[PDB]
This record gives sequence, structure tokens and C-alpha cells, in this order.
Amino acid sequence: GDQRFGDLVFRQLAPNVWQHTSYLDMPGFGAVASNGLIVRDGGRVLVVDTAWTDDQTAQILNWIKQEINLPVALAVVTHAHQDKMGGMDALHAAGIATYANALSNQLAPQEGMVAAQHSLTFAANGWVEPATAPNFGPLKVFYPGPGHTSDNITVGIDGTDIAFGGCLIKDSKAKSLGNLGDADTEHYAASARAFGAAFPKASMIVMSHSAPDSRAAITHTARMADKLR
Ligand SMILES: Cc1cc(C)c2c(CP(=O)(O)O)cc(=O)[nH]c2c1
Ligand SMILES: [Zn+2]
Ligand SMILES: [Zn+2]
Repeated sequence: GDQRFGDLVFRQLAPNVWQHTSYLDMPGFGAVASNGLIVRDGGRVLVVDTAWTDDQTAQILNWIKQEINLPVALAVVTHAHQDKMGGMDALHAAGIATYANALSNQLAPQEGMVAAQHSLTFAANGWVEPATAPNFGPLKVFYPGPGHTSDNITVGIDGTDIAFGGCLIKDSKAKSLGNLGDADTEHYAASARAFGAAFPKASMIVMSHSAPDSRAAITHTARMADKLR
């Protein structure tokens, strides 16, 4: 099922959806996997999240060329940390239109990231303002509230059973909530639950650091976050 392509791993999740995985050393603590998504929408490809680095992200584009062979119309990135935005320059070099939460773009320079070209803004109920996400096809972008970071956003794939929680959601057996350095611990539980409520049909939950899981990833993440309050 997993396809090794250089130093990256690709896994098909649905007829038009693949998960990309890349790795970065955290010195003294080992190699950390990060996952994003690749979606074919008719004659074009849409990407969710970069890899950790420009070189890895260019390799994602190379895999897309060889295994899908359609233009990448856009990429959306889900917060201003390296695992999700570290390859922005590679997307720009490839001519790909890039989108992030306005707050992610504001935070990008101080986080050592390059901002996306375009900023998403969100209604008070969390749904993206549609004019800021033109041509997103089946991608439905939702801001669930502050959690893993204040800017974290999430993405559902219409026409599939898949929703992507990024670094907000951990798997159903996870022992911790991971890196809380930029987290909002008071609001985390509610934000995890809001993600679940936004995508009630999503039975396959994709996330940044574990294989896809059932919706027990959402309940378990929220229950762990209850303890932070
Ligand atoms: C201090 C720190 C910062 C980050 C961004 C990480 C990440 C990326 P993430 O916070 O987006 O998951 C993974 C990790 O394992 N440790 C970290 C430590
Ligand atoms: Zn993060
Ligand atoms: Zn993460």
C-alpha cells in the first residue's frame, strides 16, 4: 500500500486522494513523519500541506508528475510550522498558487516560513469565506478554533469520507498531544470537537503524525485536551 519514492512515502486513500509523508530529524529525538494530502479534481491536482523542506516538496511534485501527470492548480497549508509550510518556496518555484490562513501568513516570517501568496479569511462560525478560496473544488476549509496553534485550519474532501485535521488531531491511541509550544491549551478540546462537528460524514480522519484513523481520533484527542483545562 505504501509507496516509497526517494525519501518520501505515498499512500492512496481513495480513488482521487493520496497521503504524502516526509521526514525530518528532531536532533536527539529522531525522525518525525509529517503527512499531507494530494487530491485529483478532474483535470487538476490540489495539495494540502508542503513537506518539511523545499527539496522534499519538489519531490512531491515529481511524484505527482509521474503518477498523476496533471497540473497542480493550488496548495493550501494548514498552519505556520515547518512540517506544513517548510516547502513554500518549492511550490512558488513550480508556479503553484498557494493559500493559507491570513494569520498563518502573518506569522510565517517570525516562524522562519515563507508566506503563501493568498490569505484565507474565515466567518465567525469557522467556515472559510468562499471568495478567499476560489477554485478549491471538493476542498472544504474550516477554522475550528485555536488548538495545536492559534492559526490551525482543517480540510474536508467533498465526495469522500475523508477529513484532514492536520496537527490538531492525534490518533485514537496517542499518548500525548505532541508539540504544545504554540498551542492554546484552554480552547484545544472545543476546537477538536468543532472539527468533528464540521465534517460529520468523515469516517476517515487524516492527520499530520499518524496513519489515517477512525473518528475515535477526534474523541480521544478532545478527551486528552479536556485534561489541559
Ligand atoms: C519546538 C517544536 C516545534 C515544532 C514545529 C515541532 C514539530 C512540528 P508540529 O508542532 O507542527 O507537529 C514536531 C515535533 O515533533 N516537535 C516540534 C517541536
Ligand atoms: Zn505545528
Ligand atoms: Zn504536527
